[PDB]
Order: sequence, then C-alpha cells, then structure tokens
Amino acid sequence: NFNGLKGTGVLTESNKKFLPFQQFGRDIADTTDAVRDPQTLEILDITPC
Amino acid sequence: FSRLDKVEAEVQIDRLITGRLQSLQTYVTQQLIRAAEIRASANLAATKM
Repeated sequence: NFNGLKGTGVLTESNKKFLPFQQFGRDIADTTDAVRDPQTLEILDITPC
Repeated sequence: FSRLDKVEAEVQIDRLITGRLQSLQTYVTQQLIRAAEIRASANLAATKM
C-alpha cells in the first residue's frame, strides 16, 4: 500500500525521474506502474512477480 | 477495492469483468477469422511447393 494504493507485486529502484508534483506513474493500461515512496523521495517501479 | 465494500465494489467490478471478457471473445473471434486466412495461404503455399 502506498498512500492507500493497494496492490501485489515486486518493487525495484527506478531510473524514471518524476517531476516535483508527480506521485504515480501510469502504463498504457492506466495501471500504476511506478510510485514515489512517501517517506524517502525515490521512485520504485512496480512489477507483477 | 481500495475504496468500496464487498457489496458495492461488486456492482462496479461486474462491469469490468463483463467488458474485459467481451474484449477477449472479440479478440479470439478475430484470431479464428484470421487463422482461417493464413490457412488458405499455407494450403496454397504447400500446393505451390
């Protein structure tokens, strides 16, 4: 869960650079594929295991 | 599921399951119709061979 966004998957450090105002990354299916951790401002890709 | 109960979530989910399932029966019908054209070609290619 990130900020209420429930899901299941494997988290890994992203090379994606979010701009200051983004919290979620979306794929072509509009599913959240990346997220900025709310305590430490670095980006995880979310992948189904 | 992040926001509704096991009583109204279902009333929404039922429409995602219906739509996405119809999106499969449509894709499978398209593949079966195309498979029949590739077969006509494969039968001509075997006859050319």
